[PDB]
Amino acid sequence: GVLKIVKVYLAVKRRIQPGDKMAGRHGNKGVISKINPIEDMPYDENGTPV
Amino acid sequence: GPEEITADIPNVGEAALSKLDESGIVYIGAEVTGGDILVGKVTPKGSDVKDSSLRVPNGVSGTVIDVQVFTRDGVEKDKRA
Amino acid sequence: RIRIRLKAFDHRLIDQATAEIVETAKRTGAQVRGPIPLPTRKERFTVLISPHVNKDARDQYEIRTHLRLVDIVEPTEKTVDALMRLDLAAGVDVQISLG
Amino acid sequence: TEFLKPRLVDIEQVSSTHAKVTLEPLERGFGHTLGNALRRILLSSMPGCAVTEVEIDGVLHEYSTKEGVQEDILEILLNLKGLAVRVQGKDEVILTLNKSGIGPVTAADITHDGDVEIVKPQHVICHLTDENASISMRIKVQRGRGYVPASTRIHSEEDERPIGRLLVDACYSPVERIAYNVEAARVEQRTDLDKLVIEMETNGTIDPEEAIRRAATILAEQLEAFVDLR
Amino acid sequence: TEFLKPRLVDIEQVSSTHAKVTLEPLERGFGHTLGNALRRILLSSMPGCA
Amino acid sequence: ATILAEQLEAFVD
Amino acid sequence: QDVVLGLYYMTRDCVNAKGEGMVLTGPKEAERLYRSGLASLHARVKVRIT
Amino acid sequence: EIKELLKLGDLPTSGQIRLYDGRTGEQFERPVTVGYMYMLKLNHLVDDKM
Amino acid sequence: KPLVGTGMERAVAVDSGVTAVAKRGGVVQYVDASRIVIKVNEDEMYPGEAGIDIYNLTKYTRSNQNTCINQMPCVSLGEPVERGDVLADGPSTDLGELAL
Amino acid sequence: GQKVHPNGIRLGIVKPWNSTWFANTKEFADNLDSDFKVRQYLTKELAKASVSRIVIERPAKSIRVTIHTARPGIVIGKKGEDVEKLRKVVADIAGVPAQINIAEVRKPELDAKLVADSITSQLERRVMFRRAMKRAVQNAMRLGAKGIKVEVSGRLGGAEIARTEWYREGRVPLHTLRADIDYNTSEAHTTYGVIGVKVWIFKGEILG
Repeated sequence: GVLKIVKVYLAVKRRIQPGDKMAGRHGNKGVISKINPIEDMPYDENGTPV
Repeated sequence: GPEEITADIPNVGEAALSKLDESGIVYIGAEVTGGDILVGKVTPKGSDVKDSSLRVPNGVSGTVIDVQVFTRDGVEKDKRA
Repeated sequence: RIRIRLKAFDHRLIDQATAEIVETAKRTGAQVRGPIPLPTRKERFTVLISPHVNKDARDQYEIRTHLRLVDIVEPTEKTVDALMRLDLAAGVDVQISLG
Repeated sequence: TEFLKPRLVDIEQVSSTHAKVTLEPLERGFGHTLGNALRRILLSSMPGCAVTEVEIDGVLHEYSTKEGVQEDILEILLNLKGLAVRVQGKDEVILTLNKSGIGPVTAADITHDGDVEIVKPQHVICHLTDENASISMRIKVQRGRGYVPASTRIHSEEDERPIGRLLVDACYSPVERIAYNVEAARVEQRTDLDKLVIEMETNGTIDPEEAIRRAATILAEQLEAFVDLR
Repeated sequence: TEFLKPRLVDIEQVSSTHAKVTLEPLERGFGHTLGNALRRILLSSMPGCA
Repeated sequence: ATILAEQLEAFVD
Repeated sequence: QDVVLGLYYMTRDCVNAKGEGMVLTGPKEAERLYRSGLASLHARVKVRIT
Repeated sequence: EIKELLKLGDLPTSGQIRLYDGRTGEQFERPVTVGYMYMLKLNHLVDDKM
Repeated sequence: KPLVGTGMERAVAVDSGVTAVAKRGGVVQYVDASRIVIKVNEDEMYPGEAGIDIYNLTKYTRSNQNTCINQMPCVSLGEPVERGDVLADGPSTDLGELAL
Repeated sequence: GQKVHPNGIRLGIVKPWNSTWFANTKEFADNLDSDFKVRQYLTKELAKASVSRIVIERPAKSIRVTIHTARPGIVIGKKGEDVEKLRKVVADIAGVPAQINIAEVRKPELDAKLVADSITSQLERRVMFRRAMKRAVQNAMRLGAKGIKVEVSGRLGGAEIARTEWYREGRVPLHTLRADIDYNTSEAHTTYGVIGVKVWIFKGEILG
């Protein structure tokens, strides 16, 4: 029956962006709102950003 | 008549023959997005030609990782088959 | 001392090459002599431009081979070797010569 | 106006990467101002070189696999994105890595030129297992700032490049972690002065006094718009 | 590696003791740098007599 | 602004 | 939800803080004392409001 | 045992570290909780819904 | 690798057949670009059919929900493995555990 | 034979060279020959692929080819299958290590050579030359050429008496050296004889 059978496999690589949905294991749903720079993050006194 | 797998895509100009070979179909790999052409697949009598050539959907990008073809015993040009 | 003879047809390219070489020299070693411009070879050619006959009909071409003489006074351990990995842009024939 | 001016008095290198630096003397209250301003600038806007385009021979896309290696090609591109290069003269160079034989492929196997310096001679990239396997990649190292990703650099690139060059994301900033502390200064006649102890953590490629000088010039030339015009 | 210098676009002078210095455009995460630096200096370091 | 610029006037290029 | 927590932490009081029982000539220098680091956000104080 | 394991590492026993702000450089009052939660990315991506 | 797990990650990541659990124990030859090649220890090895086990790794392919199911070898060359041990980490697995 | 070649007059200023290498009087002729060979081969191979400009560049006893083509997909084929194949043959032709790069030609209607080739093809498959010419001109204009000229000559419509016809549109300054004038030529080997196609495409003036 079917004559011309061409299947093409794309592969998109999606990163993360304002609007995706993340969640932990406990039921804490979330839509990631702002993708901040590294500088504006709350850093502890050791220097590492959260 | 039957439809055809050829790059000789009509009306549309030097924006059809690009991510493909001289005998038609997407040439594998590449940074394809939306509105591109993957498999030239259009018939004559369908100055009466058209564009059913399966393209890339709107909004998606990607890399052609694999092309499978168990087509109608004939898909070949003069020899890739 | 390392004498370096840069030769090329494009002058800008040659200049670029020379600068690069100087940079390579100057970080590792010390007291680079300098990029001294030698005379350019203007090798001219006349040819008849007709297929058959018309002798006063002529084109006069030329190839301007430019020379750059870069010298390095103190060859250190680090400096001389640095050029091995440091290849220059294409269309520039270099010619290093120590002593 | 009884103000003073600070200087970089002591610059200690705890290691080749993690290195503190003092600043002395600062006026009263200025410590957290200069520390937070230099933190924001030193984390956002520093120039550093990174891997941009990787060109492996006998490859179609980045999601394939190769003969004789461990890490797959996405793993190789991630391990190359972590690389730390320090060029001097040019702003765009092309390196070469060629190696055959059973054993891991360090970063010390890249056939360096004169003006490029690879500061991590134990950075692993591949694990070649077959002795008949080879790998010949040609890396391209640009120089910029911030974060410019593959999607935006998919049409931004003007110089029409040929097809087959894998595009790696560009993490240009060589500063990863910075903390400042406002101590009490040991001034022999003043008690109301303080020192600023900036504790940088670099990529190994940036020189800390040069980084502080560049961040200070960035801040001064940004404030010149307030100084001159109104 | 070249930075965006701004133009001071507005001094909306509300009264003789009021201003609003609209100022654009800066690099991403530089408005907070300039604003916080000027604010701390103007609060706790500007000379004067009373 | 000129207070901060003269404060940072030392180690610039 | 977030904004009522910010208000309930802001307009509250504690029996001792920085600047307990000092006197302030207006709300503008109340915010100036909070920002410079000389009083606390909840510290009971006679102000002069209009 | 969580407290005792937080004492084996050199971390504070309460689980809470004082954090500064990346914008203003000044300490958040009343120390906040920092830790490692195992967060998942669910397959409800925003550029399949737009 | 979840830092706070329950220990049931191992059983789920093995028992769902997304990882290439070794059938017969032994050493390894590790051609692996195409397939893990495991030399079998003699006690688990049949008298006839001399035999070394060649595991097929399923590289980048389509799942039912358009995600990517991919297996990566987590054992090096010349390294002992036992029966029931894992060899190739599937999608969302890290050394035989379960990393969603 | 009135006119100077538009590429040739501008090589020092606005146009660059195709073969880009240095050699002494000893090895120069040989190099040239090699270039001729490789180029010829490439033309033969990538006829169906729309190829504009082969740029040869040989440093350090190793030849670097750069193929400017409108559709890389047909020249590359499957990722690194066709290119690789090409490479070894190139090397053989040269007698040195080969390296093929493939530049993607944005806007093949504005590339002159490509246009010429297209026209030739059209002529070969028995279209009205005039209509083809019009198409060529129009398309270029649409694409954003500051101007274009095309000229076709000899045995037009199989006529006994040969003649030349040409269509210009926009501005095509040839005396102006700083003008980016992409010139190129082709030849239609028809049943009645050859039909030569010239085409000038003016991208714009360069300021330096």
